[PDB]
Amino acid sequence: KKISQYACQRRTTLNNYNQLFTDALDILAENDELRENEGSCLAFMRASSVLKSLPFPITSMKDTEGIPCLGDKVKSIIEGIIEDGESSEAKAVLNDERYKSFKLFTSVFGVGLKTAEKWFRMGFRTLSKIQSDKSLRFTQMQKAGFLYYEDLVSCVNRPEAEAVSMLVKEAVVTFLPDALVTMTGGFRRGKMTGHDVDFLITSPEATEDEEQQLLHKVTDFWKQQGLLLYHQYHRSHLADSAHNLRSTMDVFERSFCILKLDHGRVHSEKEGKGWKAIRVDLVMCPYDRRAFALLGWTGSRQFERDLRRYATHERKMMLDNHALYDRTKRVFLEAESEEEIFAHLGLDYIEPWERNA
Ligand SMILES: Nc1ccn([C@H]2CC[C@@H](COP(=O)(O)OP(=O)(O)OP(=O)(O)O)O2)c(=O)n1
Ligand SMILES: [Mg+2]
Ligand code: NA
Repeated sequence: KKISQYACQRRTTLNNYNQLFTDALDILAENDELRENEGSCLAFMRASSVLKSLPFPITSMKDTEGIPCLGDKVKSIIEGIIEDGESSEAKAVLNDERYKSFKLFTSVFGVGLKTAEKWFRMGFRTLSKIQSDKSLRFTQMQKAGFLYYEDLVSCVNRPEAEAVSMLVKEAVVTFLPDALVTMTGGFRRGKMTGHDVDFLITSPEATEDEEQQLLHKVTDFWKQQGLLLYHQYHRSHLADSAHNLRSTMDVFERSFCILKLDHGRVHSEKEGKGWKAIRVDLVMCPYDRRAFALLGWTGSRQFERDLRRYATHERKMMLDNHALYDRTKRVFLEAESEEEIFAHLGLDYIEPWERNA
């Protein structure tokens, strides 16, 4: 059984035997991202992903034999960890002022690479200096980011994700009683924590106007209930989906929210102000596209990249979050399940908890 270069042909659980190596590769990948060296970034992400799939810890360079996605640079990183138990390259990145600033500034919701670079070239290094600066101007998203900073850096746990799921279902069924609400993202893959809580909403009987209006009704409901702290709508691009017939362009309508989650709704083993701000991502898809949407929104991000790369390079197929197109047969392939999509691709089925690539 030769290890495939594709994450969609590997089983990746959360039982990682190479966390010393992958933690260092992840820092090195993030450094190339924040510095826009996309090629080097992709090589580090692919190397980290394949080590996450190994059923044993690397203890010598002989263990790397036959493993794909491990270049010369990655190999010297791995060598460095075998000898010392630490990466000199990743340590230098953690000590780098541009990396430290970019990591700290982008940890504010609403702050991307352009705003982070701008603050860094103005000589800013702390969030205290940014927030007290008289001349800086913040976007509405950045203001929410600063207001709810501590709650948002603190990640979401599974008990909080289930409390959000309850509010999502409760909101949705008010307008569409037959709607199916599925928790997607990291939590569907078995993650204990997440940066947000992802959801896919679909209805067997909703009309084009009903499905196109549901997300707007759900946020108005939360605004009326005093639970909406921030929101941003994302219009559907299903009529422009052919952009994916050549990362992916998002095709479904989405509502991104920041929700006020009272402690009393959370059923955990566990104060101050009895509520926490949570990032909630709500995706609405037409019923016949639900299998493609579920596969696309479950992730991981690397698993998605490899599913698409595999479809193109190995099967002359074009996969995106709403469909699968066969370039040879000149037809879209239908699927009512993720299992049917994997079968169409000629891939052994991978469970959501095995998609942690
Ligand atoms: N605009 C987007 C955002 C996300 N996704 C996919 C990629 C994986 C999945 C969930 O995205 P994230 O919430 O960012 O990731 P996650 O795997 O849930 O990890 P995290 O804990 O950071 O939320 O949806 C997508 O197709 N289009
Ligand atoms: Mg997520
Ligand atoms: Na950010």
